[PDB]
Amino acid sequence: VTYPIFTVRWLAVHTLAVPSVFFVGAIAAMQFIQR
Amino acid sequence: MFAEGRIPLWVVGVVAGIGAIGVLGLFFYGAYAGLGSSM
Amino acid sequence: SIVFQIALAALVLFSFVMVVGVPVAYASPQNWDRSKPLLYLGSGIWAILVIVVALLNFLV
Amino acid sequence: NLEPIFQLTFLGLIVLAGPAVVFVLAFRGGDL
Amino acid sequence: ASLWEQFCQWVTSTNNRIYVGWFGTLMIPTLLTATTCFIIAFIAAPPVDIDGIREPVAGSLLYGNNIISGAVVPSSNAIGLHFYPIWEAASLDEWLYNGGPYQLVVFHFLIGIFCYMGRQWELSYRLGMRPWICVAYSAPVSAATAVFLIYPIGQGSFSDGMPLGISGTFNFMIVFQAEHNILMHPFHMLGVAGVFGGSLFSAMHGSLVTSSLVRETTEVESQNYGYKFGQEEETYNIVAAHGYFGRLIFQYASFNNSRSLHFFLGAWPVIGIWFTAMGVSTMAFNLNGFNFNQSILDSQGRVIGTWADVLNRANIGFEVMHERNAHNFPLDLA
Amino acid sequence: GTTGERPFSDIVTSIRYWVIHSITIPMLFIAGWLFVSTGLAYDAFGTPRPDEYFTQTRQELPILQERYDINQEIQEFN
Amino acid sequence: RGWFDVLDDWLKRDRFVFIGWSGLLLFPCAFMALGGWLTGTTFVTSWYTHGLASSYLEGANFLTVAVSSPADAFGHSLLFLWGPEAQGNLTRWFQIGGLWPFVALHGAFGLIGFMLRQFEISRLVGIRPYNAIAFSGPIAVFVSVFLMYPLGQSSWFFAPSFGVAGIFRFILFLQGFHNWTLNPFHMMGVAGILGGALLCAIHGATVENTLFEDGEDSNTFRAFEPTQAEETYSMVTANRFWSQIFGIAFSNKRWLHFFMLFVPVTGLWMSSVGIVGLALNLRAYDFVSQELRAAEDPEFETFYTKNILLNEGMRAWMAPQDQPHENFIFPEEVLPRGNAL
Amino acid sequence: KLPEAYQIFDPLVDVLPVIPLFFLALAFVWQAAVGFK
Amino acid sequence: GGRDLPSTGFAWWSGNARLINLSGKLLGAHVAHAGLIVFWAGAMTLFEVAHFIPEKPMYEQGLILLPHIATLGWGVGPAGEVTDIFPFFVVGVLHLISSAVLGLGGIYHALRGPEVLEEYSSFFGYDWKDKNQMTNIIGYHLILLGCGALLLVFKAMFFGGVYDTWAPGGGDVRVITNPTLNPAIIFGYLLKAPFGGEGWIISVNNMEDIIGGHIWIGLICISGGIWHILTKPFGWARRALIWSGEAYLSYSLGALSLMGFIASVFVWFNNTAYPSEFYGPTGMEASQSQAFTFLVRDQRLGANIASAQGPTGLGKYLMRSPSGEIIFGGETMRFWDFRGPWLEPLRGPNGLDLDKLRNDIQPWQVRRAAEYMTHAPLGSLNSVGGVITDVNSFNYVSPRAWLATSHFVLGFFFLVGHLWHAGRARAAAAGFEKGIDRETEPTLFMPDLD
Ligand code: CLA
Ligand code: CLA
Ligand code: CLA
Ligand code: CLA
Ligand SMILES: CC1=C(/C=C/C(C)=C/C=C/C(C)=C/C=C/C=C(C)/C=C/C=C(C)/C=C/C2=C(C)CCCC2(C)C)C(C)(C)CCC1
Ligand SMILES: CC1=C(/C=C/C(C)=C/C=C/C(C)=C/C=C/C=C(C)/C=C/C=C(C)/C=C/C2=C(C)CCCC2(C)C)C(C)(C)CCC1
Ligand SMILES: CC1=C(/C=C/C(C)=C/C=C/C(C)=C/C=C/C=C(C)/C=C/C=C(C)/C=C/C2=C(C)CCCC2(C)C)C(C)(C)CCC1
Ligand SMILES: CC1=C(/C=C/C(C)=C\C=CC(/C)=C/C=C/C=C(C)/C=C\C=C(C)/C=C/C2=C(C)CCCC2(C)C)C(C)(C)CCC1
Ligand SMILES: CCCCCCCCCCCCO[C@@H]1O[C@H](CO)[C@@H](O[C@H]2O[C@H](CO)[C@@H](O)[C@H](O)[C@H]2O)[C@H](O)[C@H]1O
Ligand SMILES: CCCCCCCCCCCCO[C@@H]1O[C@H](CO)[C@@H](O[C@H]2O[C@H](CO)[C@@H](O)[C@H](O)[C@H]2O)[C@H](O)[C@H]1O
Ligand code: OEX
Ligand SMILES: [Ca+2]
Ligand SMILES: [Cl-]
Ligand SMILES: [Cl-]
Ligand SMILES: [Fe+2]
Repeated sequence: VTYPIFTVRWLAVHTLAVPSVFFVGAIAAMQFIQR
Repeated sequence: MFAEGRIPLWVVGVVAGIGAIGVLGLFFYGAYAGLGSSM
Repeated sequence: SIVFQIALAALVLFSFVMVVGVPVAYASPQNWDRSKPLLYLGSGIWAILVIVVALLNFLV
Repeated sequence: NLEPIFQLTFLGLIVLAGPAVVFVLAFRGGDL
Repeated sequence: ASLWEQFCQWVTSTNNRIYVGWFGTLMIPTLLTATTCFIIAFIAAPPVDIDGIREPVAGSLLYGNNIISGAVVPSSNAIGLHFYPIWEAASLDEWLYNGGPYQLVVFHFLIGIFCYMGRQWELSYRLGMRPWICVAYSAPVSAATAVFLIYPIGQGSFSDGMPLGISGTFNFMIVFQAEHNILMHPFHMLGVAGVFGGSLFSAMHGSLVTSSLVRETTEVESQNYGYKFGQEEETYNIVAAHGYFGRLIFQYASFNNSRSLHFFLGAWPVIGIWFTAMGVSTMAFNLNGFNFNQSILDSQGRVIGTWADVLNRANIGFEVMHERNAHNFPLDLA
Repeated sequence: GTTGERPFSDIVTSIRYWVIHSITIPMLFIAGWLFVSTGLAYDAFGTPRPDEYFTQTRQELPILQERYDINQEIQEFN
Repeated sequence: RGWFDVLDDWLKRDRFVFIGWSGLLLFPCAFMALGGWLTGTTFVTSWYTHGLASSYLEGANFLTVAVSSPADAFGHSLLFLWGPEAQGNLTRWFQIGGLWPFVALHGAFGLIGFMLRQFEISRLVGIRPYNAIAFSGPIAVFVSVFLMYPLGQSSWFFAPSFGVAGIFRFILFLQGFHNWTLNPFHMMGVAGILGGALLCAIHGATVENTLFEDGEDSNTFRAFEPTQAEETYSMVTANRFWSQIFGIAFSNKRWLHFFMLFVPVTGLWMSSVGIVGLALNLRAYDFVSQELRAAEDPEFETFYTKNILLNEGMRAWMAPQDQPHENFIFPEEVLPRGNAL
Repeated sequence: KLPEAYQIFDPLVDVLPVIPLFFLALAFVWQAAVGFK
Repeated sequence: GGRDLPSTGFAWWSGNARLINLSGKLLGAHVAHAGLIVFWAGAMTLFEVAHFIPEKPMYEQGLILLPHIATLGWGVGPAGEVTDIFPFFVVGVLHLISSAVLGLGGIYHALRGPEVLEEYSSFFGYDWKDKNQMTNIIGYHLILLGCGALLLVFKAMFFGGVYDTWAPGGGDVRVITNPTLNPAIIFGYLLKAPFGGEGWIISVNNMEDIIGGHIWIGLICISGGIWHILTKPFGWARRALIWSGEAYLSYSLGALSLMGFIASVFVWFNNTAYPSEFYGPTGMEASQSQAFTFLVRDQRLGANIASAQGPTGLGKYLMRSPSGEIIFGGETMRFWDFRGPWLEPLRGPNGLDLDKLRNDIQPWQVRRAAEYMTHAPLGSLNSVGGVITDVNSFNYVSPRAWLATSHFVLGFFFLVGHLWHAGRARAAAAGFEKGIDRETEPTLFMPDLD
């Protein structure tokens, strides 16, 4: 109960998830590029 | 919902799974439209 | 001709309401007193809608 | 046009249907 | 009591050094037949006209092959899918020239390996075991059946079965890639995941068990002598192995249940091999790997190359050279 | 067996996590979207747009050939 | 308490993700390699190095994206962002294939960091370091294939590209130009990998089907306890089964698991030796006796000679597109091909 | 295509055959709601 | 019955095993699953109708159900031209609605209906060990299966006929007036070698044989149904078989694996029950078509195709089979057992006839050969037609390829399932499916091997 919020685990999670969601948004947008 | 103050984990799983399925469906759709579709 | 369109759209709507309601009603043993007659009525009305659609197919 | 719009409408309704059944049963106390 | 009953007790006996069983009553003759014919042919078979164009291919050691290049050559394309036993040849020389040894060896081998799988079930039943080792063995059996029977059936000729040789195997694979793009087939990718991952999990499991061995020997003798056959106690510390692995990656990615771990070890390569066997079996019906040739166009309409196009160039290079005298018409449909 | 950190299930089933993330996650999604859809990615990474693979004067592959002055080579490739 | 001990304490704390001293090397380098691959496959072209589209932005898919090798013009230049080629220009650095050495070198140091992590965690928990020793195999593969092979060749251009179809291209290239399947070191690698898969499957199945009845459920998975002292499956029954089915069987558990380590690791090491050979074009390409006989006897045909013909076809048809910097111009009439095809 | 009177439900018939896949998924939804008992 | 691991002994991922002894719940599962099957039939039919361009061939549009309806003689005319699109729609609609009904019943039995049926009725209640009741269910379903076969016969004979690709004057829907009831032909099909040139039952090549075999199948099934209703398994069957629900499942799995393999082969080779008009050419057909197309072209160019020897010395266009028959040359030599309605008019007693080849080739045969050659069942997974080295502009994968690959895969995995359940049924009947008993571990009482 009443754990820390920010930890090494928090940083490890975000270091991956944050650019992952950014990249996924980029690729989603690419799905609509027309030649 | 069934309990107050928290979301059931199965509801979160269903929502995240549907989001992931939609993302993969968009990618497969894009395989047939726009760039890389051979048309 | 619009009557067929209306009947088929109604049939799809009633199929949706049956698809939702039937599993809930069969899996709520407490509310079986008032959901068994509702099931009977709904099955009858769904069949009626299907029959009406079938007739309007040849009427349109 | 509108074909993908209507298609996604039907698809989303269908998709919600099953989870709607499970959610309603879970919340109302049905057997699961 | 009766003679037949005595024979039944002998065949199903668990005291035989090699279990025979009822599946064994088929396995042993067919496997011995296949082995003897294979050895004889590999050593001394004369050249075989595999492509049915009167262009015999030397497969045996006595006709100039080494172990790497030697093979039992698939039967002639002229035979197609016809049954070609010895008694349908005018002479043994004709049978040899048309690749009859291949059919004999392959048919007996296939019967033998299916009976081997049944025999695995049978012995598990006689010993009071659980019955599913044969299910694991069904993966290599499925793969072998795909390359020796299913692919020739779909392609319409036993000449398009895998040759029984090392270089023949490579030829089979290269032509297969040229015609089906097996590398770009997701079932073959799953097979690669199956074997790469199976080796990975074999290395991890062996290394984690070896790493966590309980001290029972001295630094002189082999640590293997710390285990005694039939000992009840555990020979390694699975809790220490779990501590190490769950700290190597993270806690919840590490098995601490040996049974779940061993099920995973069994299941991963078996499933991968099932998928790759089905990949070959469905490419037998020319449902091929992905084709992204000229998938990327620039705005004007000129094709922009990708690595798939380079791969296609390699495939074409293989395609135009293979069986160089066998094709009369522009499309390689057969 | 917990190494000290809050269990993931507890965090991701909590209201506060979702109040935070129903905003943060979509914002990164549409930030990557805008990265692509504004043309920023093309210019940042040097990736050709579909109409810039070839120019009205270069119909061939702009394969780099010079060992040290690639900036000028790429500029003459356009 | 000295500052070094305090740092050592913090690095080795029991947390969800262990860091350790090795983490200082592993995590930044591994993150660089992974993010470099993801960035390149998402955004970065190979138009100027290979004349190929290799990113999602260009319309390629998961199977066709890659971090492609740099242009052959750079030889074995390490292609630092600040180096004489890119000269600090990030866009140009991307365009010349600078991401390939970025990923390769950061991945090499990440692999070193991961194996140091295996050593460090093994030492901390008090077990033998055989996991790191097993991991030496993948390290040998990565070193040979991604570093030594291109180093023996003309440039990094001929290293495998970090991508699915890029790897497939590398595989077919090695078949056509090196006859890599004929190489005995590759055959030992194949034997090791297929044997490792076989051992994995057979051991898992054998254990699962000789389990002791330790629970009442049909679900046998919860009839095990990690702290139990006794074996969970019958080694004696397994040994009898395999002795009667196959002729031989393991009787020593320790030897069994060491073998499961040994087979795939030795396979990887042997294949790496073969790749080192191919780096210098020291191939097992031909059997000279059969070549000479075929040259003087036009009726001598083996599967080996047929494979040689396939290699010739692949080289001629693939080289102009695969090696665009060479400006190979092979007119249609010089291309080898069989009849009607 | 569909007979003329029915082509307003053309974008509905486009998605009908894929429903049994949703049934298979729904099995897992139901087991997840009950905690995979 | 319980619905969790503690009260059933089965985890969630094997949850359907909890149903083994809950006959009412099991019946609900079966009825609902049948609803799924019928639902797919109806929905796929409506999808295919909606995505059907009726002037383009069926096999060019990824259709697998419409060819089944067309073969039965609905909505098509000569050469397979789609006359009426309504019957396809009707088949789909009827399956969809009936699937609704079946799903309602399956849900009722699975969710609210009686858990078990044995204390409710002796007729529907069953016990897996009750051999007489199991044979009763076999008998009822055998009667139904024979009736369905007779339904096929009645459609072919009295209800407009079936599509006959071998019809004179062109392939057409025709009524079969003279099915072959001769048991020599019907049951000699079962004795033909499953190899090239014989084609055990895949070689059935005329609708008379198909309809007559279905009359025989109907009679066999109905009589066997009565036989099983009125008897109990004999002593030999009792001593040879495992008598349990999982054992019966495993038996059915083996049967299904066999049928899946047979169907894959059947669609790959047979062009009678799978007319090329609707399913496209077989691979054999396409190869033979290419050989024919270039024989025709080069002959028009002036090549004397009887005497033209190819590079190897074999005839370029014509050659002999190993039994002497005159056949197309080239690699298609392997496909000389092929028979097709467009090629048999040029075949003499000795094989391909030079006189017919030189003066009897019709323009429609040339068109058909070109079409079949260009629709060879070769294609990529992403549906790029032609050989794998071709470029992306031809969107085609043969329906034969889809059906054959899918059903070989399903046959294989059902063989796997049969092995799994047969082994498990044996182990459970003998009582060691849960593992080795430490007290009575059988190998501990065995003499050492050496
Ligand atoms: C009619 C055929 C049939 C029937 C009635 C059964 C029935 C049963 N099987 Mg079984 N099985 C079958 C065929 C069948 N099987 C086949 C063909 C195989 C080979 C693969 C197996 C292999 C098998 C195993 C290994 C086991 C069973 C078990 C069982 C029992 C419980 C299973 C359960 O709860 O489902 C649960 C359902 C799931 C967990 C979902 C599985 C999803 C699969 C793996 C993937 C589906 C892919 C599909 C093609 C769709 C693709 C989706 C794509 C879009 C992503 C049950 C009585 C268990 C048992 O022995 O009980 C005592 C068990 O351990 N079966
Ligand atoms: C064809 C697929 C299929 C079918 C017919 C069944 C059927 C059944 N399963 Mg099962 N199962 C399946 C697949 C299937 N399963 C798979 C893939 C898994 C792995 C995840 C499982 C794992 C599993 C477990 C662990 C258990 C079962 C159990 C059961 C039985 C009880 C059902 C219940 O109470 O749950 C209740 C669920 C609900 C009340 C939610 C709503 C369900 C309805 C039917 C949804 C219908 C929606 C539909 C669109 C509406 C149309 C209605 C009408 C208008 C047409 C039942 C007969 C239980 C059992 O064995 O009982 C003893 C059990 O414990 N299954
Ligand atoms: C093979 C499928 C099958 C089987 C074996 C059963 C079996 C059973 N059902 Mg069920 N049912 C089914 C499908 C099935 N049902 C379907 C699809 C629905 C949805 C409509 C229902 C809805 C249902 C309800 C609401 C009830 C049952 C009940 C029962 C039980 C009593 C049967 C009885 O005596 O009533 C009488 C049987 C008859 C009067 C015979 C009528 C035969 C049919 C209706 C006429 C058509 C025959 C047809 C020509 C034959 C071939 C069918 C065709 C499609 C090929 C029994 C164990 C009852 C129960 O459980 O008791 C408490 C109950 O209340 N069923
Ligand atoms: C799905 C339909 C079905 C099912 C499940 C059964 C099931 C059964 N029947 Mg049967 N039967 C059926 C249809 C069916 N029958 C029909 C339609 C008829 C009318 C012809 C019969 C007539 C019949 C008789 C006369 C008898 C049975 C009997 C039996 C019982 C044991 C027989 C046995 O072991 O099988 C397996 C068969 C064997 C073990 C014998 C070996 C056969 C050969 C050697 C196997 C080779 C097959 C080969 C590889 C496949 C090639 C295909 C083709 C070329 C031959 C069993 C429960 C017996 C019984 O106990 O009656 C109450 C019995 O005496 N049935
Ligand atoms: C380059 C570079 C760099 C680096 C960078 C980095 C490091 C980054 C990054 C990055 C990253 C890190 C990114 C990411 C990403 C991602 C993605 C793109 C994802 C994905 C995914 C997916 C698609 C998945 C899917 C799925 C599946 C398939 C399975 C199940 C379900 C799911 C959904 C999960 C720097 C600047 C330093 C320098 C220069 C160079
Ligand atoms: C038991 C169980 C289960 C299962 C379930 C199932 C299996 C089911 C089903 C069901 C079904 C199987 C159903 C159905 C349905 C149907 C419907 C609902 C219908 C309809 C109709 C309509 C509406 C139509 C219309 C139309 C027409 C008329 C024509 C035109 C077109 C259209 C389409 C519009 C699960 C697994 C989940 C789990 C839990 C338990
Ligand atoms: C319709 C049709 C037809 C007809 C057909 C038929 C008439 C048939 C049949 C068939 C049959 C009539 C069959 C059968 C079968 C049998 C089986 C499949 C068996 C078996 C066996 C078993 C399974 C056994 C087992 C065992 C053993 C081995 C010993 C011990 C005991 C036991 C039981 C374990 C034709 C082609 C003409 C034409 C086309 C169409
Ligand atoms: C005919 C028709 C109809 C019908 C319909 C139906 C028949 C129904 C249904 C329905 C359904 C049937 C639905 C469903 C669904 C579902 C879903 C949406 C699911 C899922 C999901 C997910 C995402 C999951 C996930 C997961 C997993 C698997 C793993 C672990 C756990 C979890 C949960 C996370 C209608 C009415 C429209 C109208 C008319 C026409
Ligand atoms: C574990 C160690 C990891 C090593 C890598 C870590 C990242 C290292 C990045 C170093 C980047 C070097 O980047 C380099 O910076 C210098 C100094 O500003 C730039 O130099 C620039 O500014 C300086 C003065 O301000 C001018 O003299 C010069 O002409 C101009 O180019 C270079 O153009 C750029 O290439
Ligand atoms: C984007 C954020 C991350 C998204 C994460 C998506 C995956 C999350 C999990 C997916 C759902 C798994 O579903 C999980 O199943 C477990 C099985 O242990 C069950 O676990 C729970 O079961 C029941 C809930 O009814 C509780 O009484 C029980 O105490 C609890 O263990 C729940 O059903 C759910 O917690
Ligand atoms: O034989 Mn051995 O590979 Ca099967 O593709 Mn046609 O056939 Mn031949 O040509 Mn390419
Ligand atoms: Ca539509
Ligand atoms: Cl070749
Ligand atoms: Cl040819
Ligand atoms: Fe082990």
